[PDB]
Amino acid sequence: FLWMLGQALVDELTRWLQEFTRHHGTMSDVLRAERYLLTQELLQGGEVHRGVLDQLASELLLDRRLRIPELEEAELFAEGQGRALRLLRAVYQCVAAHSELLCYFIIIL
Amino acid sequence: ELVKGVYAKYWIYVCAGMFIVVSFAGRLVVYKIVYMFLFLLCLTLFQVYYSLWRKLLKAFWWLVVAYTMLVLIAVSELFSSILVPGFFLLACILQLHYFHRPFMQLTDMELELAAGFSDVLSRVQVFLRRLLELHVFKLVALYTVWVALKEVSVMNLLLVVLWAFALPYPRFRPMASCLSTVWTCVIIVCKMLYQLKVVNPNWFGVRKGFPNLGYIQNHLQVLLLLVFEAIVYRRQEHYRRQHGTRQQLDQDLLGCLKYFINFFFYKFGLEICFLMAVNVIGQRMNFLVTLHGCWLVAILTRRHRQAIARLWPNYCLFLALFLLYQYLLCLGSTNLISDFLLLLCASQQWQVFSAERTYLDMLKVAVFR
Amino acid sequence: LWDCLILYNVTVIISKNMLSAGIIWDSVCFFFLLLQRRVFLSHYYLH
Repeated sequence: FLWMLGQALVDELTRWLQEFTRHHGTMSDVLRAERYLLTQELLQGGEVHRGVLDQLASELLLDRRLRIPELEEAELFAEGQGRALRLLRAVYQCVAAHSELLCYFIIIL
Repeated sequence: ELVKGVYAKYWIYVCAGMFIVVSFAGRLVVYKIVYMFLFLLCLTLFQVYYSLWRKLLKAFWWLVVAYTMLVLIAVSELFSSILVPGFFLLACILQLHYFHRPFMQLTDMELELAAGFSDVLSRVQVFLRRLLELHVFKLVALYTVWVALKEVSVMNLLLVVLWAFALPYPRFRPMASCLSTVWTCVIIVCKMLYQLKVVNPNWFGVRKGFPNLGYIQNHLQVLLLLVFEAIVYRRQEHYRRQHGTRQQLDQDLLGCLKYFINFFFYKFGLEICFLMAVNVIGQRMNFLVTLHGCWLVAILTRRHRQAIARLWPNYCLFLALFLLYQYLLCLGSTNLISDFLLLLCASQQWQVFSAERTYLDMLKVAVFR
Repeated sequence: LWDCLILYNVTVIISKNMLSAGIIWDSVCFFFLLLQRRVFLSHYYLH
């Protein structure tokens, strides 16, 4: 069906976009996985710095931690909606990686 | 047969319709009051007891006797009179004969899945109807429309001396409503005899009740609205007589929704009032709204919500007095409705400020980053 | 800084009241400014 074809192509697109953002994605796993979070709810943060930078050369391994406070906490809903939402997630990652190129495009446009 | 008891209870509204045909017929003055508006004042009687809702039977008993007397004395035209009020006296005398109780001495205070959802929804709405959401806001909205934006001058007693002081101080919010019923009943009584009898043109912004239908056509609408609110109130008053705060928040989307549906004005009310003042400013742009705007600056330069809370009784006072002045300026408008909205909102925030206060992570990502 | 931006917005609306263009957009701004000023929490925004 036409619908089914589009679904497959969306997933193909996610893959292609992930291939483009690959390097930046891994640079955001050795840094931003232990950086940006915004999921902690309730009141304030008890162990302030231990709850972020010390949590869970280009591709690092088991230097810091494993996955103690759920590495896949982020990957839960992320992979939960592998269709639609993830297409836009991949789009953002691409433009975050290639923001220099985005600027250039806008100025000539 | 549930309908047997339903129709034994159905006599008040049945009479109302017959008093509507008694209205605009027979005596333009007397008939209307005696039948329709004295039954509407008997409604007020049981409401003003605040304990005898639909239990007052003494006066409601003699309402029938008064109507029988009228028919016995008097009611094409001999025949008209007869037929017409017998038609309502028939129903009235029937209550006196039997089943006066279901409506007056019984309702007292002392299918499948889809249908299941339907009845739940009925009751949630009515819960909001028995909440301040309906008990007050909707009533005063229609009041302002049918007083300020409608017949001005002498309807100030039905608004700027009532709701302009009842909104800030909710102690007399229900008393105000009962008095309102009484006063508009009085207003229709007065306009019944129009004003064209030997006009020799004391001064209170005399607009004069020249039309018949159109002129009687709005005060009765708010009279009925009071009645409707009272009905839904006393319904759930006897449904209660007989018959998540920050925890649901972090659950999910349903939790967030629930929290705010129940606690919007609880927290947002202050920011609301600030924006309602801007609304008034924009839908006016006169010199009168410089006063509203000056007060806005004052309460916005108070920053900390605790300091705004001690400036709140004076803000609410200003708003109330301003509504009164605005009328006395229009008598002795849409701008009046805007100042009413601001008053209503800020009054509710005065009743919260020093009272009640004393996948969803992606959504939180948006607002909170 | 946010409160000073709020005051700027207020003064724009209040000076437009004393006219002698519209406050519609300035009221949208007021809403958003008030929203953000509020969301500067010591809890969720502290995160």
